[PDB]
Amino acid sequence: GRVIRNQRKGAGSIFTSHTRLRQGAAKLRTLDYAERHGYIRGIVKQIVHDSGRGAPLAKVVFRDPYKYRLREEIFIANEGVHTGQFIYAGKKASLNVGNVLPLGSVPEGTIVSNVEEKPGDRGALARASGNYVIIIGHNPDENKTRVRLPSGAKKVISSDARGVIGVIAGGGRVDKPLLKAGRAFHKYRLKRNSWPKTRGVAMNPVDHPHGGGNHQHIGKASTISRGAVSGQKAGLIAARRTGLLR
RNA sequence: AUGGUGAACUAUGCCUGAAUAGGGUGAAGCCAGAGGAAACUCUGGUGGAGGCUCGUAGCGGUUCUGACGUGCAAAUCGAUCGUCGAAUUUGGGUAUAGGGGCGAAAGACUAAUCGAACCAUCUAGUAGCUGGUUCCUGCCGAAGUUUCCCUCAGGAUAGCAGAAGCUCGUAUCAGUUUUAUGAGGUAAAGUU
RNA sequence: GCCCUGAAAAUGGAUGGCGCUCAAGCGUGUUACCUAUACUCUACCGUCAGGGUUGAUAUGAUGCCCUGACGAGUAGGCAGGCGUGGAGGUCAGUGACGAAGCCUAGACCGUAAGGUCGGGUCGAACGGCCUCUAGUGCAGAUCUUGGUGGUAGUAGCAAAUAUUCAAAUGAGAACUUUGAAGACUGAAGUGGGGAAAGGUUCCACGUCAACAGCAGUUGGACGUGGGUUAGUCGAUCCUAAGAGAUGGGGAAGCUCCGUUUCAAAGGCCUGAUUUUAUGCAGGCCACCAUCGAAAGGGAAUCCGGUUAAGAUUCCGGAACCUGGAUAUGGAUUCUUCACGGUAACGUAACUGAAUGUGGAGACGUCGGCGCGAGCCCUGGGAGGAGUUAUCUUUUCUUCUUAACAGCUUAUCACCCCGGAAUUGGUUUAUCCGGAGAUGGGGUCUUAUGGCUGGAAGAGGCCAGCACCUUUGCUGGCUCCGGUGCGCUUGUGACGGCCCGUGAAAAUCCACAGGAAGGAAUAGUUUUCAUGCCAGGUCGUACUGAUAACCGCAGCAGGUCUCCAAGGUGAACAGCCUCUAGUUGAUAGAAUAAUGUAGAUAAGGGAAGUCGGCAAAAUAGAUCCGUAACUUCGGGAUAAGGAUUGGCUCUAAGGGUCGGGUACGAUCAACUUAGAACUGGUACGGACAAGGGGAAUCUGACUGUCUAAUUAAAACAUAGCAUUGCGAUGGUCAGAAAGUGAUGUUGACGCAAUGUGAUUUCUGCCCAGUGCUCUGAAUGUCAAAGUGAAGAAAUUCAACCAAGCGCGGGUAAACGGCGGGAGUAACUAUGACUCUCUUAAGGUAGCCAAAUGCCUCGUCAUCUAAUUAGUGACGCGCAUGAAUGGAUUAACGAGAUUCCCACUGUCCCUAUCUACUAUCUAGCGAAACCACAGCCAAGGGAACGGGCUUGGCAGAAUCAGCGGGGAAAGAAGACCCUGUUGAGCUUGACUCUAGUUUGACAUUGUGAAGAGAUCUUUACUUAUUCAAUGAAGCGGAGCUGGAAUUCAUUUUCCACGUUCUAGCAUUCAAGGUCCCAUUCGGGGCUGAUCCGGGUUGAAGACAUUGUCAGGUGGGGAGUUUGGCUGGGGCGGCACAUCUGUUAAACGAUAACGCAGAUGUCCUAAGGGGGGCUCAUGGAGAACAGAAAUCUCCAGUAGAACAAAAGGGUAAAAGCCCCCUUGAUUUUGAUUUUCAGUGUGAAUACAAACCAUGAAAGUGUGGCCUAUCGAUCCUUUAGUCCCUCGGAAUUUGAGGCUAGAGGUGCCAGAAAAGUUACCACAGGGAUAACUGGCUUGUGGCAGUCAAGCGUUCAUAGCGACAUUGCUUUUUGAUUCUUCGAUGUCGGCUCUUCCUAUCAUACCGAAGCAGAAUUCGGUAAGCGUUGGAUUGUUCACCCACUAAUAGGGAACGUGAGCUGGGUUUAGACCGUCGUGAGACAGGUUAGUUUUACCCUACUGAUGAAUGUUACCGCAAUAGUAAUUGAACUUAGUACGAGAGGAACAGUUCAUUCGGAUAAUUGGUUUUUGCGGCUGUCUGAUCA
Repeated sequence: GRVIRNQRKGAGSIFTSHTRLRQGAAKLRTLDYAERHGYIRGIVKQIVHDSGRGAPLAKVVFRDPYKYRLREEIFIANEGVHTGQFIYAGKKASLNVGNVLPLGSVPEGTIVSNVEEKPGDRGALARASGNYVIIIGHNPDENKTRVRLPSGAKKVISSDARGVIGVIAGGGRVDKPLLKAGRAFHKYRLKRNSWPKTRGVAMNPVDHPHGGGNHQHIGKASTISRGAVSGQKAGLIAARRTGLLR
């Protein structure tokens, strides 16, 4: 047979990311003395649009502790920040939108975003627009914290893991019908070559497992085992249930 | 099967450039007037939006089932037609290479090659199948049948045939009758 | 007996032909005669057999002779010879006095292959014989290479409008050169330049062999030369998307990863030196190769002139940049590092290191608005040219101003003053103001414009003088203005759009900071001026295409880009012109057919056709007017109507401008509306330029795709929904990896799918298959470990993960949605109860729908007529719900139906225009070809050009033509075979990458808790992950203080920064103390101390390696029987048995017929004994049609395991009694047969046994069937053989005899599929024509049982029998698969008769009229349509009639392409799937004639020359049918009704002409009219 279309994204030739207009990797600040023993203040210089992403970025400019200069970094902008805002970062900072605190330093029921999985990864969870995690509880001994991931999963992380207060800007984005194949063309030119999607039904027995036949139909179950093997996997993969919800 | 060569055509993404008369329709936004309690609705303007529309260059390639069909042309020529501001058109740079690539999907495209490219070797690949097989004359001269075979377009085996002769030569034979003596159960007859 | 009738088939026509009649016919008899390769006799050749002959003194003993007989021959075999290239010998061979070779209707020998000689050409080598050896003999192979024919002086050299006269050159001119004309490209060019590419094509001179598909004096050719000049233009430099070293890391390795990565990765700024230069000095800065753009970024150049060919490069002049050196003037300095203005900021200058920050480089698109530049238009003036018959203050042309430099200028931005309601300012576009608007006054940038310098001395245009030359010289003028919705490009300020916000870097500058360095008897500054020196390397020519590039080429194709004049007009459309450029494409004469491209048609108006295909009609603008429907956006140019030229006028729309603190004037526009007049009613006058409407199927839309047969209803899309995934991850890659894509990512994300906008809904089903599980059990489970037995190998027994097993969920997962029953007031409908299927029974909806076989469904409507269309109906072969179901406005080069308008599609053709064809000069192929080219019939491979019999036939040809040459194109794509393949699918057979588990190793330290090992959990240092220019870890401290003190602190928290877009750097200021004060340096602290674990997470688990189970079409390799009246299904004729087919020994076939076999039996085997069966008759309680008992008769009518046939009576049967011969060793024989195997049997022998008194009998079944190799496993036997250095015990291997199985039965281990297909072949074999048969089909006789008022034959025929038919359907499989082009229609010719009409006849139960049946008869006719691809059919209307057929089911180098029948796509059923179809639907490349004949037309040599007038052999032959008036309301007739011969006037179909008239046509461009444009207008 042939090598199918999803097996063909691994070698990553024309499928790589379209990286040109991107302002940079949006991260939080390296974890250092000043931030874990106290706070350090920047100001947000301009909040700007990043290509390929859905949410704006902010550029806050800190002062390097050990050398005379400025250093400016790329934060995914929480909703409500504004240029000219002081952004405080560190253990002793205060609870306000945009300030990055450790999670142990905030009461339960606090709404933070761009939170870290492990301390010093410079952010992981809830970076898409409109997302947030809630802090639902603490474990002050063998220090952990109980947070609610934007999907609704409940994860338990370290209490030295930082996160920035508030909701990520760009909420409401998918409320608007996209309305034409052109606007979906301008969406994925800045992301990657995924589009448009030929139904595996509509291709030949070589192109796909769903291909062939004098009618268009799958012919065998569209749910595939998690223990399937490379290229067998197309369709709903290792689903526990299927079909419209009620 | 192995080891090599190709994105100058074409496929799709990226980088950086360039290219596109004139018309029709007249969306938000905005201005004056008219009505009325109101929310608002009605008239005249203003503006100039859209994968809107007619149509040139451009890109295509619907119909004639036209011309041509040892052509101008291994895909062209004429009339007609689709679209013509965006999922557009295109130059160069660039990335993806053969059981791979790329595909808005036709098994399409990948240098006139694509249901597995191109080039050399393994390779004088294998063929129970088609075609061919080169001078004379003399003596002899068949077979399409038995048995067995994944045997039925083929082989082994026996038969028919040629050649080499060998021991011998009055002689045992014979696609024949006669006498003698068995077996038969078809034709007629109606058990013989 | 003969003859006739019965007796009819298609090109013309065959006793073989002519022809034959007291035969040349038929039946028979006697004779004569003809002639085969056979017969007889003879000669000769060879073959075979039988014999004769060895004596010197010859030449053969493979020899000579004698005698006889015999002679076909493919595949095949053998014997004997001929020929070729080399080797050994010999002829002391031949030969320049001519070897070899070649040509030779010259000669000789040989049966032949071949040999010998003569003559001619020719020039250096070569033969005969006894032998050796081999790349040794050609007619084919769609054979290889090479050469050449016929075709043929033929096909053609026809797009892009087009040429002509003269002169010059020359040997030669349609083509070269100049002039003169005529045209064209028309500035989106046929111009003026470049990019890629070429490479010298550029230019000059010479030359014309070849090339330029004609010519050539010309050339992009040929020979010889010459030509490309740079500090500024490019490259070079920078980076983009990417490529790629180093360090490291994999890899047997070629090499791979990665690009700042686990790295000790480097050279600077000057202070310290005045032994000398650079030691030592503090500080720094961590970006850490390189490559990557002639279109992006970027230091700087312009004008004029110049060459045969180069120029932003050379010349002359005028500038500028960069790198470097220093000198002069100015400026500054005593207030050491300038002043002014309130401010915006100003200026000739006017210090500045490390370090840091900011700007530039630096960016999308569209829309209008403003301002510029060039172009366009245009008035006054100064010149030159063209027109002037007349008019024209006229028409055309020259009046130009570079880089650079200095000075002034403007939107936007900004400052000051003042402080706004009575809110004002304000843009085309409504934004602005107490966060300070309008107003008054200023700053600023300088794209841009303005004046001055460049710079008039240049350039241009005029005139005037000299003159082989060289040529100059000489004057003049080179000026002042207007306008815009104009066009092109630049720019600025605004606006729109995005789930799209639209590069990087080198490079340069500014600012912050304050390192340092320097005024006073004098010290700086190269960012002010001026001056000085150097500016390298490679590119530079020319085309950029209807001949310089690529397409084999001098190819109508392909190929990125700039500039862009006037008119018409909306216009960069079309048409026409100015500047520049060509005039190249073979030509000349004629005007046949058929063509190709372009026009027109009387009347009708799709009647043509699969179908309105194709053409026509419409068209621009202005005013009037617009429907259903709709998602309210549209539909809409809906549909439809009215005007439009010319001239002369009227009206409305703008500007600049002066008013002491209402009006006047002038300038300049293309816009609209109105009114009179005007004419052959013409006016978007040419050009350019929608046809429209009522519905249906289908996809929402824009968009995309099979380049070169499909543009679609297919793919895509938005929208909808589902699924995995929280990074120690989801999906994927890699051979590996210190490895990679999504990811510069984080659920509003990434990945995997299915549906397809909107509206409206998405029913029931979890049994199957699949996926999943917070679920549970004690089933199965490998490796390791474990326990036992053994001397050990080893055997076994338990235990075990994951996986399956179990149970749960799951349908917008794959998918399914039946059967059997009941039950509502005539029949009947059937809401419901009941239950059988390992699940549920098709819900809403929709339908003969693209899904409905039957089927041309039934009903209505459309139409004169409808297999079409639409509306309804629905037990729907086989509709139906994200397999998505219904409905839908707008859209569509999609499929279909109807209507209006229009038409040559048609009736029904005709005419016309250019280019061909045709003829001529030059040039000049190819396809194809066995040999060829006249027919009829026959036979024959079943359709001959040749053969046999006839007809016939006269040189040589020209243009047409499409009948034939089963014409050419291609070792049939269809079907089938081969032990040939490939693509794809699966639960096929055999494995595999990956993944999920267990064990051992990495792997150390030790605690808890359950189980007779496991679950927790600690340790850190291995191992793993993560971050950072490895900065603030761990421990103790001091200060407060939450704290609340039960002795005193028991303990944790703390411990410099939160109104604000300011600022944070130099060992740190301060504080203190040192050193030898000397300017400054070294300490401590400021800033607590100790350990140098860089900081977090994880941790003996992950990971890693090696084994092990499981999972694994994601992938690989392979297979997917045989015979067969094609193949498939079935069957077993595949191993067997009986009867028959079988024709009296045996043998004998078919998918012939009737059946059977894969078992059954310790007796049904073996021996022995006694007895008699089936059945009938006659008797006996219950007792019956039969129980049981008894006697007779009883040849087998019973039984004998089973199929059938044989066999059997004191038995072979029935019943008893005893027994295991159904045993052991092995050889011979028969049967099927090779006299092999297996199976079954026969007869003995050697033992040992059963039975019987005994003879005897028995080696399974009374007889004919009931069965199996090698290899492997196993058992018995002897207790034998071997384990090979010698022994013992296990183990293993042998010999002999059994079993376990191959049914495809002489014995592989094996699923589909192809409509994407492939190869080698097959007419050994299908579909398709033909051939034969005729079952049928369809047609014609014979007897007449019988219908008909009686009446068998007016008119029939049943029962049946006898025939014919090749337009039925079949059967066979003879020709064709190295191809006979397949349906139907259109077109056109011809033949048959089986007569539909017409002619003439016979008949009736015929009065007439009418009709009917037959007779001769094929002369002549036979139609227009609706529905359908339709043949067929059936309807409508006409007709005298609307008969049946043949000709390769006539006819595709004649058409068409509707149908079947590829590849694309949709549906229904079916299959797990790829895929399949008694199917429906849509889209789909139709090649060649010039050859030979034939046909149709056209010439023609020889008939002594030549002319005119004829004859007529043979051939062809044509007219047709109807109606009206009359006869006549007569005849016949009660009447109703109602004819005919003759005569006459017109008509239908056909045919031949012809053109007076009518019509069509029009290049008479004959005359007139009209448009745009050009010639200056009138005119032409």
